[PDB]
Amino acid sequence: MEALVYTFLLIGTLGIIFFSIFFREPPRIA
Amino acid sequence: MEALVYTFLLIGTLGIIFFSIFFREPPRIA
Amino acid sequence: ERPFSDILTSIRYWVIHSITVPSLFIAGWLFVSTGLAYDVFGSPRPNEYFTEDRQDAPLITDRFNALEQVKKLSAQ
Amino acid sequence: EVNILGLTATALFIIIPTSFLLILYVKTAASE
Amino acid sequence: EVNILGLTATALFIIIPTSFLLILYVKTAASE
Amino acid sequence: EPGIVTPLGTLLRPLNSEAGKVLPGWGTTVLMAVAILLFAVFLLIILEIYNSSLILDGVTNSWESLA
Amino acid sequence: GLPWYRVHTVVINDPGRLISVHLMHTALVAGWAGAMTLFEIAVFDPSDPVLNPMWRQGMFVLPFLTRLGVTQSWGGWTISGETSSNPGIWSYEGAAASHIVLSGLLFLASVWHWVYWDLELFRDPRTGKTALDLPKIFGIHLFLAGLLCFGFGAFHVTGVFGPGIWVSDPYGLTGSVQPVAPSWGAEGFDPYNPGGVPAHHIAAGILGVLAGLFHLCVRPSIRLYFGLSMGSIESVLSSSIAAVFWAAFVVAGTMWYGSAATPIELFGPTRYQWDQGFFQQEIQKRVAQSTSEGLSVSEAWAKIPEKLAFYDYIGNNPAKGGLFRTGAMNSGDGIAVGWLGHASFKDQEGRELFVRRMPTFFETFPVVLIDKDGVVRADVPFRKAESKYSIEQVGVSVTFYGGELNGLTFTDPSTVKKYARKAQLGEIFEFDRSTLQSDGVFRSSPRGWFTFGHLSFALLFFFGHIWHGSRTIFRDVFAGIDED
Amino acid sequence: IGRIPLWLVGTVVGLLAIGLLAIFFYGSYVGLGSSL
Amino acid sequence: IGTYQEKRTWFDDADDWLRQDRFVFVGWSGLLLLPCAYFAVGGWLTGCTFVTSWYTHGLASSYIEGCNFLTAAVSTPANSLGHSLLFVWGPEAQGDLTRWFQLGGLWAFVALHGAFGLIGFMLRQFEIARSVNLRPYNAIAFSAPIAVFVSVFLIYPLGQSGWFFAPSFGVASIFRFILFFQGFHNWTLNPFHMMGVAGVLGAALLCAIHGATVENTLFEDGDGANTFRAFNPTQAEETYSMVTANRFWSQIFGVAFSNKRWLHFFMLFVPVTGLWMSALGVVGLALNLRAYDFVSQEIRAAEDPEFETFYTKNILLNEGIRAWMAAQDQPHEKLTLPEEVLPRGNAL
Amino acid sequence: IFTVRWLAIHAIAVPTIFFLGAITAMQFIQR
Amino acid sequence: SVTPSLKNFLLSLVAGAVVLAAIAGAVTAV
Amino acid sequence: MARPNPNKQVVELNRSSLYWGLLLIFVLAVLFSSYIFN
Amino acid sequence: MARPNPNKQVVELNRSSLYWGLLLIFVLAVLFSSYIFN
Amino acid sequence: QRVRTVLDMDDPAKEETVKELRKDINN
Ligand code: CLA
Ligand code: CLA
Ligand code: CLA
Ligand code: CLA
Ligand SMILES: C=Cc1c(C)c2cc3nc(c4c5[nH]c(cc6nc(cc1[nH]2)C(C)=C6CC)c(C)c5C(=O)[C@@H]4C(=O)OC)[C@@H](CCC(=O)OC/C=C(\C)CCC[C@H](C)CCC[C@H](C)CCCC(C)C)[C@@H]3C
Ligand SMILES: CC(C)=CCC/C(C)=C/CC/C(C)=C/CC/C(C)=C/CC/C(C)=C/CC/C(C)=C/CC/C(C)=C/CC/C(C)=C/CC/C(C)=C/CC1=CC(=O)C(C)=C(C)C1=O
Ligand SMILES: CCCCCCCCCCCCCCCC(=O)OC[C@H](COP(=O)(O)OC[C@@H](O)CO)OC(=O)CCCCCCCCCCCCCCC
Ligand SMILES: CC1=C(/C=C/C(C)=C/C=C/C(C)=C/C=C/C=C(C)/C=C/C=C(C)/C=C/C2=C(C)CCCC2(C)C)C(C)(C)CCC1
Ligand SMILES: CC1=C(/C=C/C(C)=C\C=C/C(C)=C/C=C/C=C(C)/C=C/C=C(C)/C=C/C2=C(C)CCCC2(C)C)C(C)(C)CCC1
Ligand SMILES: [Fe+2]
Ligand code: NA
Repeated sequence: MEALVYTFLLIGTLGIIFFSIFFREPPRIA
Repeated sequence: MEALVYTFLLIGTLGIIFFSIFFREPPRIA
Repeated sequence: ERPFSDILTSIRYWVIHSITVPSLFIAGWLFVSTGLAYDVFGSPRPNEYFTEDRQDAPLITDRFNALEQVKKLSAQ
Repeated sequence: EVNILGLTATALFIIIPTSFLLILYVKTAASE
Repeated sequence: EVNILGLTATALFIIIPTSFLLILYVKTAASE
Repeated sequence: EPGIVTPLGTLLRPLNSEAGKVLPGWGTTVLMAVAILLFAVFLLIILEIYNSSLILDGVTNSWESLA
Repeated sequence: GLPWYRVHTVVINDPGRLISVHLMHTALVAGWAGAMTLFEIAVFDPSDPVLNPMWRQGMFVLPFLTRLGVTQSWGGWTISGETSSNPGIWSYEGAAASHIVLSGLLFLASVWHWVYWDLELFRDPRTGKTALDLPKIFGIHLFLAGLLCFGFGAFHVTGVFGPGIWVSDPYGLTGSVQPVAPSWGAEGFDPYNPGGVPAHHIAAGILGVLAGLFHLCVRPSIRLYFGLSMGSIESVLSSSIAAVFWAAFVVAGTMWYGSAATPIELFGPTRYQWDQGFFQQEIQKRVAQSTSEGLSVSEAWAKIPEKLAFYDYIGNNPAKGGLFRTGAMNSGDGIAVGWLGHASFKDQEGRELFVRRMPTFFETFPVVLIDKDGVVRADVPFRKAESKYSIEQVGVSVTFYGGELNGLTFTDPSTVKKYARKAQLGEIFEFDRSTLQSDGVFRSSPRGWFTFGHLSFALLFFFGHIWHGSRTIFRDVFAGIDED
Repeated sequence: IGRIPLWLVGTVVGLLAIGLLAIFFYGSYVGLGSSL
Repeated sequence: IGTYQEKRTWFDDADDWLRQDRFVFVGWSGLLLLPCAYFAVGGWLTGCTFVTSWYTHGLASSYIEGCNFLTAAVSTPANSLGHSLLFVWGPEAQGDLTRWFQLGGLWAFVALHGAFGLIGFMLRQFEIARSVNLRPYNAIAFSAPIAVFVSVFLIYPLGQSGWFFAPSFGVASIFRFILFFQGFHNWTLNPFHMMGVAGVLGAALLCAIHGATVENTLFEDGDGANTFRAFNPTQAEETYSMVTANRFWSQIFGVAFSNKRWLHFFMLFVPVTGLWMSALGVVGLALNLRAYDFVSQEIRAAEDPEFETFYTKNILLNEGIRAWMAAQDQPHEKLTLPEEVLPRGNAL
Repeated sequence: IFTVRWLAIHAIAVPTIFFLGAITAMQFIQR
Repeated sequence: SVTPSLKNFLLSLVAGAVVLAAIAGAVTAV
Repeated sequence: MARPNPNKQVVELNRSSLYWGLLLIFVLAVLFSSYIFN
Repeated sequence: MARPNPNKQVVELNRSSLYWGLLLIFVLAVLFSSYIFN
Repeated sequence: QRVRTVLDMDDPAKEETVKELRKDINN
């Protein structure tokens, strides 16, 4: 496949940034 | 390669049985 | 308890088996010798393997009319 | 069709470092 | 000219279960 | 120890609120066995039709069946 | 600790995590369906629907997509060779993308159910412990299954709302997806009757709805509850595995023997179609009917379609490939590009000979050309020292009456032997072995691969059912007896 | 009970079995299946 | 059922009668095991004695025609019958017994009754293990012979043209089936069959080693020269020296068992796994999906007239098996082949 | 008696004796 | 109509029921 | 029944099981590589 | 200095570093896959 | 058309043909 790999990589990056925004470690020391 | 893979697999099996013979866990409870 | 070490030693077992086992043996012998085994199980006699029309190994070559075909190519 | 060399390279470059990082994170979170 | 599909199959069938078993053995021996 | 009380769970709670409830005696096991026997007879019917051991007037059991 | 073969026993007494791992498996299966469909679309060649169909290209999930209605893709083509209308959202790639989106949603739901496992819905109201009312769950699931079966049989396959299913010629020439009228008679139990599938799904859906209502309303007896261990999830696991491998044996049998739900145009021909001379008999009957109405036998053969002659070819035999002869059927012996014609052989004095076709069991077969009566009249010899039947001295010439070879009479015995060797394989076809760098040995059909995989899975799941039935009947001794 | 010895019964049964096996082996050289 | 009233029905009385210790156990499984096994063994001993094979295979397979125990067999039906169940009441026999014989109906009788007898026998193992409160590892082990029987006598002929290609119940018949798999299937080259061979050979290996080791580390437990009287089931001590056995096999073989559980589970595991892999291989062969060839070797031999191996010799032998066997082996296939077209070497 | 042991050993013994007599009779059948 | 194969199949069902009844009688005896 | 999961277990794999798994994997590769390469 | 190694240390990877590593790997794959497939 | 001939046409190529197997009693 060609477009499927690109779509998979893009949605993987979007899922990573979504998890980083919402399911992050709570901030400590300031 | 063709014969290299076979040689690698055979010597890997031989290394596994050598480790099983010599560097095994010591036999506990009988 | 009859552990089979007393039934076989007793003669009561053998007075009713001195005629029963030979009777069964003779029954099998006459079952073979009268041709009843051939008649019941369909095996051909040594003279009934090849008929006049065919001199080779028979083939069933039919499923839904197999009874009729085996009646045609068996011993009459 | 199908560029199986590019597929294998992309799949390995995704799988190996992601699995390595996930294993490190799991063993770090298991033992605080 | 190299049967690289068979090479990939053999290499993955060697690497993945060996790494899985080695990781299990390491995490078992680390915490007795 | 209150668990996790959730709205969909308390909606679907009655359907999981009688676990372990049984009937005394043998219940409807006779009707169950009758249904199982009828199922076995029907399965034998379709098995012998598909095996061509049960010829029917309208069934041909061949690709010409979809002619 | 836990052994590696017991790591999934942690979710036995955990309905929330059991739902989570079910959602994980469901997501993996749906994602595989989408990815496999997109791989087959990427490697599919829709240029020649007649002579290079999907089963010649190793297509596995495309026949199952086609069988229930999707025929055209987003690329503007259709597998039937017809002009593509609007595909809507439900094309091949559309169904694949829907499966991928569903897989992602199931993945998210699995993560949620893994994190939130202590739901009060899984708790017993009077004891406070965690329990599942398995008879009621079974009643609800049977009601849903009956509703789905009735809907699929009354709306989809009958075409009152859905598209229908794939129906075709008995010889696989003309076929398409269309509505099917249900057959309520004994013909509905005809396996090759397409009308028996809607009648099934309607009747079985109605019966499943009734049985689900019965299980919803009626509790089991105490004796049967203790006999089958209805409070144990291991017992329902064993029973479900039993029913599942029963169904796997059934689908493997129907795939291998052919049925209305297993079209030839989608899954390839049948080994019994090759053995029983189905396409050969139809081709010869067509030629005889044409030549009996005052037609020359060079143009009576030209009336024979390209697809039927391709069906009458041992290279399309599903029981002809190998276990490790991997890949598409085209990758074995080339992509078929044309029908050379029907090779007709004559002797020196003049009488028609017929090449004895290769049976299914044989990897190789001696090339013999026998008479109409059934006497060997020529062959390609092995010894060639005491030959009394060799073509070089018998004088067998081939004529051909088809597409590329219509009047080319070859009397050259070297070419006659080659054409006889091609004729024992069925109809002689021209192949391209350079596009895919083809092998030479015959490959297997998707029909054969499906049957092999599912029969192996069925035996494995028979063992799994036996093991789980052992584990649930013998639960106490698998736990312990405590010196008693 | 114990009127005739169990070892004598076993010996007689063994003699009959050996005779049956011997006549079975002899019948492979004569009659049907003798290849003559 | 949880100290309930449990009013007695007919099921309790029949249950108490069936699960009762007798000379032979019957149980509920005896409603299937005993008649099915008795009819299967009786049908085999009747077909090997009286039922001919002249009509179906064109041969003699009974004691009444001149066949030995190693020679007579219950032959399969003709390929023309296909996968017909061949009931005595079926459309082929049509209620005739003497012609339900000599048509291959007895083979289907023995096969179906043997399959249901195997089902009843594993059910009997389950029931006896439940009665004595023991784990059903005997049933788990017996799952592999049943898998072999199903895949060989049912799945393989169901995938082939018909019951004719199933193994006929006999000795020379099974040897025919074996040589047929050699010539037509190349069953030795199949990795699943190799796994099955390894399983059976390692199982016999484990049996011999375990018996010899246990019988050679027996302790005294007595004063006589015969150690067999030394064994007493009343004492709770082990009858053999596991420590001595472990040290002996550690210094002889390099590795040795240290757990009786693991040793006996391995003895359980090896033949069951081997027979299950062989069953999967026969399932593969049911659809002619074969490990027949090595494509690189065939291409190299085709383009190289002096390259040959034992594999090429095996393929050359398989071709001879097929060509010289099919004519007199498959009478429905009607091979009137001349002997000048068959593959024949020099002189021989 | 006529118990389960009796029925089992007789169902094994009677046809074996009958068949052994049959086979001994067939040893003297010649073409 | 009623095919002879169907009539034989129904007779076989009756015979199987008779066989099961005979087995039940034999196990209720003894 | 609380915030932690009481069903949580760990996996134990000793050196004998590691050797058996490695031997099985490598022997299966040895047996099947001749057929995969073909 | 004894039977155990005094230089024994463990590797620590928190969730922020896991997110950064996964993001770097996936962004590098996004950037370079167009050139690897070519 | 000619049911007698087509049987003798394709049976030398393949003897397991359906029409050869069925109604073989009359032959
Ligand atoms: C039961 C399910 C099933 C079935 C019937 C098929 C059937 C088919 N697949 Mg498919 N596939 C499946 C599942 C299935 N697949 C899954 C789950 C995946 C995802 C991994 C794929 C991915 C896939 C791809 C990428 C391709 C196919 C292709 C094909 C077709 C070619 C024949 C073939 O499979 O090669 C041969 C099959 C075998 C050799 C089976 C192996 C037999 C046993 C299991 C081997 C044992 C392994 C051993 C223990 C490990 C050691 C080996 C090691 C040394 C490497 C065929 C019709 C090809 C195709 O035609 O393109 C459309 C293709 O390229 N499939
Ligand atoms: C909105 C739900 C939905 C829809 C509309 C579809 C639609 C489709 N799927 Mg699918 N799928 C889904 C969900 C869905 N799926 C989910 C959730 C999964 C994960 C488990 C899958 C996994 C999946 C796979 C692996 C595949 C598909 C495939 C397909 C396509 C062909 C289906 C087919 O012909 O096979 C036929 C379907 C069946 C034979 C199911 C029969 C059900 C059995 C017989 C039930 C018997 C037991 C039952 C309980 C008895 C009830 C008793 C009775 C009295 C009531 C089709 C477009 C195929 C495809 O081509 O890929 C795209 C394919 O290979 N899907
Ligand atoms: C849907 C069917 C199903 C389900 C839900 C289960 C569930 C379970 N089984 Mg079971 N089993 C099944 C079918 C099933 N089995 C079948 C078909 C067989 C015959 C092969 C077995 C034979 C079996 C045995 C012998 C044992 C279990 C055991 C178990 C329990 C824990 C094992 C585990 O998962 O640890 C983890 C499992 C693994 C890590 C497997 C290793 C990877 C395998 C070898 C290859 C990878 C497979 C591949 C990725 C996908 C294949 C799936 C697809 C092709 C179908 C668990 C509750 C164990 C038990 O009884 O618990 C005490 C046990 O010892 N099963
Ligand atoms: C009791 C043990 C038992 C079992 C499990 C079997 C099993 C089998 N036999 Mg066998 N048989 C048995 C005893 C048994 N037999 C005995 C004692 C004899 C000597 C008479 C025979 C003689 C025999 C022959 C000659 C043949 C078989 C055959 C078969 C096979 C197929 C039978 C079939 O398809 O019909 C199906 C049977 C049933 C569906 C059972 C009927 C159950 C009915 C539906 C119960 C309904 C009763 C109902 C409650 C009545 C009340 C209603 C009313 C009040 C209105 C099968 C596996 C055939 C074979 O081997 O194939 C080659 C065959 O040729 N058997
Ligand atoms: C050729 C090999 C072979 C034979 C003959 C055989 C025979 C037997 N195995 C048994 C048991 C077992 N077999 C086991 C593991 C194995 N068994 C193996 C291989 C064999 N096992 C292997 C390789 C394994 C390792 C996996 C286990 C674990 C058990 C048992 O628990 C059991 C036992 O106690 O051992 C002593 C006995 C109980 C059978 C019975 O009463 O079934 C009842 C059903 C019957 C009698 C009907 C079936 C009839 C058959 C299937 C079809 C008809 C065949 C004709 C009657 C005879 C044809 C003979 C010709 C082919 C020569 C029986 C003597
Ligand atoms: C150049 C080179 C290297 C050339 C080599 C070329 C070549 C031909 C390579 C060989 C290829 C090769 C590996 C082939 C094998 C491939 C093959 C067929 C694989 C099968 C794989 C497989 C999984 C099969 C499934 C069936 C199965 C599970 C079989 C396993 C067989 C097996 C492991 C058997 C056990 C072996 C064995 C030695 C038993 C141990 C016995 C033992 C030491 C007991 C001792 C003992 C006994 C006691 O009683 C007590 C009390 C104690 C205390 C005690 O200790
Ligand atoms: C001069 C000396 C001659 C001997 C040298 C040759 C011996 C080779 C050693 C045997 C292999 C070691 C097995 C590792 C596996 C291993 O050692 O596991 C360890 C295991 C010991 O088990 P335990 O008693 O510790 O089990 C309890 C455990 O569960 C708890 O710790 O050994 C055994 O299972 C018993 C012996 C089986 C050995 C089976 C032989 C397998 C044959 C291997 C063939 C390889 C392929 C051919 C080569 C290409
Ligand atoms: C999250 C999300 C998403 C999604 C994503 C994705 C993309 C997913 C996926 C997925 C996928 C894409 C999947 C797939 C898969 C695959 C699989 C799951 C497979 C497999 C395997 C197997 C099972 C195998 C088996 C075997 C072997 C081992 C070898 C060969 C042979 C056999 C078959 C035996 C989105 C963004 C949309 C949105 C929402 C969210
Ligand atoms: C067929 C059939 C049937 C069935 C039947 C039955 C079930 C019966 C039987 C039977 C039987 C069951 C018979 C038998 C036989 C046997 C025999 C013939 C034997 C023998 C021989 C010999 C030679 C031996 C030797 C020896 C040994 C090895 C051991 C010890 C020692 C001695 C030396 C003694 C019926 C009618 C239902 C119907 C259907 C079909
Ligand atoms: Fe022991
Ligand atoms: Na020679």
